[PDB]
Amino acid sequence: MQIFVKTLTGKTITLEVEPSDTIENVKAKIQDKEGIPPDQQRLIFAGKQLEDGRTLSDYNIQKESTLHLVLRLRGG
Amino acid sequence: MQIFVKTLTGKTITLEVEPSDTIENVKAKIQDKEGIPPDQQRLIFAGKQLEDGRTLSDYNIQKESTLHLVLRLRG
Repeated sequence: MQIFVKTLTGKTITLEVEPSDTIENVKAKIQDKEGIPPDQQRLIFAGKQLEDGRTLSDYNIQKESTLHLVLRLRGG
Repeated sequence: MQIFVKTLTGKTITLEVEPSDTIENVKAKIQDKEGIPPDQQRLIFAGKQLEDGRTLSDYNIQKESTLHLVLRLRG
């Protein structure tokens, strides 16, 4: 399925994912696409920062959903 | 000064803050108003997660700015 991953600064990308993908797996796809290290990524859905070892299905993330990506880097 | 705190798929509130307030101080004000424990709050500006020991002025957060709030639950 496709999801959208959007920053709060208005940048949107699409990703191909499966319900059984972990949030960590999604971070790995974002790193492949955009170069951002997983430790610098925080993914958000339903107002909550998502736990890395849980899956998209665990969070009831549906096709065409938007996840938000927040960056985390010391001094930024 | 007044700032807004918006939770991503939830509510918007106002807060009264000072430029010298630390992010930890702002979390405390959100707890006073909303009951959310500070350790579970993550505040966001310019697309990134803010750090507890830095102040609003450190990020050039000014009057009528918006901070986004997301929740990081206990384990």
